[PDB]
Amino acid sequence: VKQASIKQIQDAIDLEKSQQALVQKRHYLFDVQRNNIAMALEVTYRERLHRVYKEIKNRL
Amino acid sequence: QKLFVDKIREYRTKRQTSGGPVDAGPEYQQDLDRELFKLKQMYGKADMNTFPNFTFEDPKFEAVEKPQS
Repeated sequence: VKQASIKQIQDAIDLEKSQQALVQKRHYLFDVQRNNIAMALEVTYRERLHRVYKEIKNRL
Repeated sequence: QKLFVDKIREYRTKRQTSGGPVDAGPEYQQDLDRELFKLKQMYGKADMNTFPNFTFEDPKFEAVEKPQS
């Protein structure tokens, strides 16, 4: 009986310590949001230059 | 040589015209107008110097707005 109690306490300690690690790397989600929005916004900016140049060429 | 000089003389006679062909042609203008209309329709209507400039907003803006955010 005593040995079983020892095992239970060790398992609880290890579970808490393991759960601590995953908390640290939580920053990745925000970086994904930032990069996605920035790239999406710049993509449409370039197309305007392309559009204006093509429109100018056709008239000549 | 004789035919060549005769044709040169007639080409110079054509050049003596003030402008356009000697025979303007009742249907030459009509054919030119039809061809021009066909070209305009195929290539699309275009003004002399019109340069429109209209910019749209950001399309389909994706966000992190959600109940679990």
